[PDB]
Amino acid sequence: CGKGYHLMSFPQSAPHGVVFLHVTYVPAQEKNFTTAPAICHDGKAHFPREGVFVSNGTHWFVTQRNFYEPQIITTDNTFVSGNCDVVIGIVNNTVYDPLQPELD
Amino acid sequence: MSLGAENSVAYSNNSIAIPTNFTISVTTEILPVSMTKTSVDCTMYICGD
Amino acid sequence: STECSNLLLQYGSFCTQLKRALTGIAVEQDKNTQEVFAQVKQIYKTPPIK
Amino acid sequence: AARDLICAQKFNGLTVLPPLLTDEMIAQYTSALLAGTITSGWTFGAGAALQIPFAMQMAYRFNGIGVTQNVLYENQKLIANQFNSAIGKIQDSLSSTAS
Ligand SMILES: *[C@@H]1O[C@H](CO)[C@@H](O[C@@H]2O[C@H](CO)[C@@H](O)[C@H](O)[C@H]2NC(C)=O)[C@H](O)[C@H]1NC(C)=O
Ligand SMILES: *[C@@H]1O[C@H](CO)[C@@H](O[C@@H]2O[C@H](CO)[C@@H](O)[C@H](O)[C@H]2NC(C)=O)[C@H](O)[C@H]1NC(C)=O
Ligand SMILES: *[C@@H]1O[C@H](CO)[C@@H](O)[C@H](O)[C@H]1NC(C)=O
Ligand SMILES: *[C@@H]1O[C@H](CO)[C@@H](O)[C@H](O)[C@H]1NC(C)=O
Ligand SMILES: *[C@@H]1O[C@H](CO)[C@@H](O)[C@H](O)[C@H]1NC(C)=O
Repeated sequence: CGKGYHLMSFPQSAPHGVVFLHVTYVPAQEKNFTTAPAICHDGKAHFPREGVFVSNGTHWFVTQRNFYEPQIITTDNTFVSGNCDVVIGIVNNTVYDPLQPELD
Repeated sequence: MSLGAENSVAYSNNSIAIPTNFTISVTTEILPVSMTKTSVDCTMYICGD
Repeated sequence: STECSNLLLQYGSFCTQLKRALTGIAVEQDKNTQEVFAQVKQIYKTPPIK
Repeated sequence: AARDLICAQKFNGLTVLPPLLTDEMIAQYTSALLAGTITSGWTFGAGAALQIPFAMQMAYRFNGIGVTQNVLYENQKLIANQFNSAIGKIQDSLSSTAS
C-alpha cells in the first residue's frame, strides 16, 4: 500500500472500480554519522536496547533508527552481554549511571 | 532507453545515514472490481424471428 | 493465392480479433517483465571495496 | 540441406517478436537491486538509500526474527562462514543437477 512506511488508507468509489488513497511516511533529510556496534565500558560490552550508537565527531549518543533524536547513553537504554574482546568494531566510551548522583 | 539515473551509495563500515525530517505522502491506487453484465438471445441474434 | 483471399474476406473480422488478442498478449509480456524487474528508481552500484 | 523448423514457421507466416528489455538491462536491474540491498538494507525500498554497515544490517535482521543482536555480534565469523558454505553449495548444486 504505497511507497514508504504505511500509515493509513482511504477508499473512494469509482466507475467499475475502487480508488485507494494511501497515506505513508517518507524519510526526508539525511545526515552522516559515525557508528559503532557496541561500547566497551569497564570491560563490559554495552549494546543498544532499541536504536543505534551515533557520533557527531566528539560525543556518542543513542538514537532511534528512523528519526534523529539523540539521547545520552545510560544504563536504562543499553544492556550488558559479555566482555569487549569478541565484538569487532567496539569503541571506548562511558555509560552514565543515574543512581550515582542519588547515592552521592 | 534509459533504466534510470546512476547512483553510488557511500558505503563504509563505520558510517551511517539517519534522517532528520519527514514527509507525509498520499498516493493513488486504482483497481477494477466488476465489469459489464451482458445477456444474449440466440434466436434473435442468429435468426431474428 | 488471390482466390483464397477473396473467399477469406467473406468470413468477417476473425483475423482482426485474433491479431488483437495476440498483440494484447505481446504487450502484456513486456508489462509483466517491467513490473517484476523495474522496481528501483536509480541504478545503484557497489563501491570498489569488497 | 538441413532444413529448420523455424524456417518453416516463418515461411508459413508465424513470427516471434523480440522483447523490449534485453538481457543486459535485466542484469543491470538485478545488479542495482543487489547493490541497494547490500549497501543500504531496506531503506532504499522506502525512499532514499541510507547507508549502514552490513553487520549492523544483519543485527537488524536478527532483532527482526526475535533474536538479540549480541548473538550475531559474538558469532559473526560462524555466520559468515555458514553463508559462504551455503552459497558454494548453491553453486555446486546448479553445476551438477539440471532438473
Ligand atoms: C557534538 O555534540 C556535542 C553535544 O551536543 C557538542 O558539545 C557541545 O558543543 C556546544 C557548542 O555548540 C557547547 O556549547 C556545549 O557545551 C557542548 N556540550 C558539552 C557537554 O561539552 C559538540 O560540540 C558536537 N560536536 C560537533 C563537531 O558538532
Ligand atoms: C522539516 O520539513 C518541513 C517541511 O517539509 C519544514 O517546514 C518548513 O520550514 C521552512 C523554514 O522555516 C518554512 O519556510 C516552511 O513554511 C515550512 N513548511 C511547512 C509546511 O511548515 C521544517 O522546517 C523542516 N524541519 C527541519 C528540522 O528541517
Ligand atoms: C555523506 O558522505 C558521503 C561521502 O562521499 C557524501 O557523498 C554525502 O554527501 C554525505 N552526506 C549524506 C547526507 O549522505
Ligand atoms: C580501550 O581501552 C583499553 C584499555 O582500557 C585499550 O586496551 C584499548 O586499546 C582501547 N580501545 C581503543 C579502540 O583504543
Ligand atoms: C573496514 O573497512 C576497511 C576498508 O574497507 C577495511 O580495511 C577494514 O578492515 C574494515 N574493518 C575495520 C574493523 O576497520
